[PDB]
Amino acid sequence: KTLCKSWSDMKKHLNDTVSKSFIGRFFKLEARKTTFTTELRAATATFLTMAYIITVNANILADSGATCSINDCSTVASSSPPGPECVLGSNPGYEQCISRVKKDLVVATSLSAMVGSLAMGLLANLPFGLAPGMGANAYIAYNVVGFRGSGSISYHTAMAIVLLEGCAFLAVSALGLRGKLARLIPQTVRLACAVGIGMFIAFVGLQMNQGIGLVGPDKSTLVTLTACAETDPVTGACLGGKMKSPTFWLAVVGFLITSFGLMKNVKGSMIYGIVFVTAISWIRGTQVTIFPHTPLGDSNYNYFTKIVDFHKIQSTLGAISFTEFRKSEVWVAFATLFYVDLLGTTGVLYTMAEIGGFVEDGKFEGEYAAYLVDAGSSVVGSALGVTTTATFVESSAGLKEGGKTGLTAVIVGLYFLASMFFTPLVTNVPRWAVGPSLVMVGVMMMGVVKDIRWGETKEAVTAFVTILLMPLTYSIANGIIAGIGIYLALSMYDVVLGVAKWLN
Amino acid sequence: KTLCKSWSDMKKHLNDTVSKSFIGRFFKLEARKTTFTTELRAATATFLTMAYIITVNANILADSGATCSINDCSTVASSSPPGPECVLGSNPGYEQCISRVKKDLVVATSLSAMVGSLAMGLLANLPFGLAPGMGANAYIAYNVVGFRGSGSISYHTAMAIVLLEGCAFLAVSALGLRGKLARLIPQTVRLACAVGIGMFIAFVGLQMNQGIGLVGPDKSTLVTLTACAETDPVTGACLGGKMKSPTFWLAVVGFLITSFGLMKNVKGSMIYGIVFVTAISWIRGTQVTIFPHTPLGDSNYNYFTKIVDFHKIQSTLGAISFTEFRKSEVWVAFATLFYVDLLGTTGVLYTMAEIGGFVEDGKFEGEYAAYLVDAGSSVVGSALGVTTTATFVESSAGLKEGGKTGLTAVIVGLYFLASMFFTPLVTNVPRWAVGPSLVMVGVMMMGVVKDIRWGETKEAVTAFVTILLMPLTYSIANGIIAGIGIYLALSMYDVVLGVAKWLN
Ligand SMILES: Nc1ncnc2[nH]cnc12
Ligand SMILES: Nc1ncnc2[nH]cnc12
Repeated sequence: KTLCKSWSDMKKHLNDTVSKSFIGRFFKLEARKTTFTTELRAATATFLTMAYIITVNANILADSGATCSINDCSTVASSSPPGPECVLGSNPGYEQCISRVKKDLVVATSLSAMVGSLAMGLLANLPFGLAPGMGANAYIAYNVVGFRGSGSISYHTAMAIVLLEGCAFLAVSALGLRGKLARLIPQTVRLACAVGIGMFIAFVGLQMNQGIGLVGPDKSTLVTLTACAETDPVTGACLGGKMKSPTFWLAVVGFLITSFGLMKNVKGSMIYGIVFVTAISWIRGTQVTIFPHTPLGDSNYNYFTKIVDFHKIQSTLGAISFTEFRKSEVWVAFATLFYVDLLGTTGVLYTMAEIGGFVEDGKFEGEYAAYLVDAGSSVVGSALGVTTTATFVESSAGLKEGGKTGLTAVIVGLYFLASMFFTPLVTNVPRWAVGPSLVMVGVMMMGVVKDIRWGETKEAVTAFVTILLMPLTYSIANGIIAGIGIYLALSMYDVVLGVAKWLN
Repeated sequence: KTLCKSWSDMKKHLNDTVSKSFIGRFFKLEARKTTFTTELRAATATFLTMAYIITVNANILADSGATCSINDCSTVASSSPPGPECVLGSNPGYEQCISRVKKDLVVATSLSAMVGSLAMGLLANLPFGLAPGMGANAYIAYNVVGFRGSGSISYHTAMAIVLLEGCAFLAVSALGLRGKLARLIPQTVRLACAVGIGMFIAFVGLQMNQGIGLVGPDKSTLVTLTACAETDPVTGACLGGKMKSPTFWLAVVGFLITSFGLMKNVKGSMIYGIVFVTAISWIRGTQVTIFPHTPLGDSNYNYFTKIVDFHKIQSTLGAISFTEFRKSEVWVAFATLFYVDLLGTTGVLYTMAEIGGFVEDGKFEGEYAAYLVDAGSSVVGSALGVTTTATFVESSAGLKEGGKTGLTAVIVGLYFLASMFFTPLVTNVPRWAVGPSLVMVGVMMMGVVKDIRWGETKEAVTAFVTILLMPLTYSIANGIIAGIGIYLALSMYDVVLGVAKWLN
């Protein structure tokens, strides 16, 4: 009929008047042959594969106990609450503190993914998006700061490391010291570190108080399968009954329809696995509720019955303190976070330049203004309370549908503006819904393990120690250090002595 | 000179009179073109790459607490010793029991690797050797029976599972039900199960009471890096001082010269890593001694000062009890050990037949008499107290030097006879010397991970859950079950319903 004919000739005309206006001259839409309409399809598919890190990042930096401390705890029958009693849960005053910080990290992630993505398109003309990157969320929140105020480094110092690393990554890039520096790292340590982070981030998404709750303590094997139904109220311990938890099996169904959606190539599928096992866990009354009948849960439901809200940052705003940079374990956390960002935004940003055909004999057309926008956005992301940004590989779903200019990245920046207003629906995602989303990240990073040269022995001993010691010793710093230490001693003690025997 | 000329013409004549005697007619040395001398070189290189499993198997089945029970414990100030006080160490009576069982497992491994290897050559004419296979040592000793009498299944029942699995693997092979049965298992579950066993067997060789002592307990992260110097006398706990254990750093030096020996292609190198960090840990006086000044250690040194001994099996001889086969977790341990032997001796025994050129369009010349010798040897190995046998992949070092007949496997059977008489030197290998040998096994099994199809999603979700849940939940049965359960639900719920929609 002429109904679709009246629909098709308008899209032949709306794509002309955009290119005949001024906005086609800035983004250069005449060359880089494309139209206005197929840029909008390139940014819709980029956002849906990227919309999961708006909730994963909030539910993983609220476990850090961001600004809640011992002073704003509750009052009990004693004269004063002691040290470790408040920060392990079951409190009227501390749990209402941490419900006002997760509302300040959903807004602070959209405002960090706006500025990173909206400044990528306007300054570099490149079709990809930015957000706080996955992989360095778990290093700061679980290994530097730790689960609810553990560890040694406070959260105010951890947001000062991100500034001083962010300013160290502009002025190692503006001088030209990148190809001199990144090629110094060998291929096997660079490639096996991305596998061990994927196994650390999935062992996070299995524990009792972190994600679903499979693994647990044991007094002779040091880890065992619990999955227990009736557990301890105060702490997490198995009282009895294995594999019959209604919060465990509802999370497995979310893990299947995420994986049954990735095959058959549904673009956004990790967002539909989160929405399905959340929309069951909102009905009051069941055993899988996030809304119980406690006074600690009536305040979340009375905020849920309104579906939109304009919420402002008020707790985890600019909070920096350089008054702790004169001890030892601050700089070790500095040299680790400088290491994992140098290898994250180097192998990704050039690989996403050869898809779509930007590249010539080196030096694609947005080289110099993409290393700095990816670096300055960690500085503006550190004042707002979140971690470093990274150019996402999910942005490839927009490279395979015809996005080639910077109008892709501006529209991606405008869905994050249209998703900070839905704050009452995003703070209320349960921690067993975000569990399988931390496991499918580990599936997609282990897919690079078929490029490690397992033929030679020195390349396989170095790659095995780095992969193994990251999820076991519960440390990312103990896999980077114990990989370089094996790679030198197997190599320096015969080759370097042999070169120094012949160079003189 | 004529000195080597007088050496070379004798080896031209000694190789003739062996082939002109009757012993060249049985093994058929005229065809399969080879001589007597280069068979002896093929069996020397086969033994040295196989001599590590004479000490690893004894130091991993003595941690099981094989026949030592609560009745032959010591006597203390109380009227009777309680249950868990004896079996956790620090006892005059229980520790002298377990020093008489490790002397009955060094002899029982050589007598099991004799009969398996000496009957492979005489009946099948194939050049490889047998011993109790690595991979099923840790399943029985740490996961069925457990560390020193833990768990549910006693050791007398675990040696009855090996009989009833051994007799079930003759009469699934003699009827012809192997190609019908082994091809039913898909490729990804078959291939990823061999990677997760390699990561379970290396997490064993890092713990505080098992191997070296890196990982340890923690009350908030459930695993942490201890490596602590001054520990608890009774139990294992970190009192203070990280990374300064003299038993930790002496084990790292053994891990380097094992790995520095595998590259540059030294044939036996895992045996020289064990001998070097043992021969330092025999000098009385140091901090790394295996011979302290206790009465529990004077009895090991007074047995060490003699260097040869003829020792007889007296504790872990024929000990079978079928009086526990009417409960649940016995058969689950049966179907796991039947699973891992079906996939171990199928992908190995055909791969070691295409090297050396035995094969034609299927059906190499020792098909039917090698599935049964590998199966009947687990029956004769179960009466003597050790686990199932397997055709070793280290036997390939003899396939690449010209071994093609059964005289290779007979001479390998005669080095194990000449290494049961050195029992006082083999019981005295410390548990931190056997530690890195359990880690280089995990390096050599992870080298098959570059053949898993990480392209498709169903092949990568199934392979990731199987690899991850074996070292974490400390279970081999929880990786086989949780791999089939993901592989059906991703596949049966759409394909099988679609086939049943079209078949009718
Ligand atoms: N840190 C990161 N770098 C690149 N792509 C990512 N996708 C998710 N996290 C990422
Ligand atoms: N179980 C096993 N099967 C084959 N080769 C092996 N090498 C060591 N253990 C083995």
